[PDB]
Amino acid sequence: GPLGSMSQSNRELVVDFLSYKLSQKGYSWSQMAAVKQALREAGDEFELRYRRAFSDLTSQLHITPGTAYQSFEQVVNELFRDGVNWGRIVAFFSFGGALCVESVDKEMQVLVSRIAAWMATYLNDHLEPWIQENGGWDTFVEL
Amino acid sequence: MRPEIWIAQELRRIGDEFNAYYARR
Repeated sequence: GPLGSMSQSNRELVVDFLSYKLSQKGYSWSQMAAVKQALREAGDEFELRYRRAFSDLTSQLHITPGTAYQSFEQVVNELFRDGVNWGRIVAFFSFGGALCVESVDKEMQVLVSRIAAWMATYLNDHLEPWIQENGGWDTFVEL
Repeated sequence: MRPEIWIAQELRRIGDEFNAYYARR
C-alpha cells in the first residue's frame, strides 16, 4: 500500500546510495551490488576503449516498434553464434543499453520495457548455462 | 546503412578483443 511503499522507497534509496559510496572505495554492499557495478564499469570501459567502433555500429541501428524485436534477436543470436564469452556478454549489455537510448531518442520509449524483458529472458534461457559453467557472475567480478 | 549482420559482426569483434584482453583462453 502507499504507506508501506514510502517506507520501501526510503530503504531502497539508502541502500542504493550506500552501495554506490562503498563501491567508490573498492568495497561492496552485497555480492549482487558488486556484480552490478562490475558490469556498469565493464560496459563503460568497453564503450570507452571501442568508442569509435561502438559509436559506428550503434549509429547504423534502424528501429521501428514493429521490427525492434526482430532486430534485437538477429543481432544477439549472431553475437553468440559461435559461443559465449564474458566480453560478448558485456557487448550484449552495451548493445541493449544502446538500443534503449536509440528508442528514447526516436520517441519510441515504449520499447524500453520490452527490450528489458527480451534481455532478461535471453539471460535466463540462452546465457545462464554458460555463465553457471564458467563460475557464475562472481567469477566475472574477479575477472 | 549497414545491415544488422554487419552491426552484429562488429559488436562481436570488439566484444572478443575486450574478452581477449581480460580472459585466459
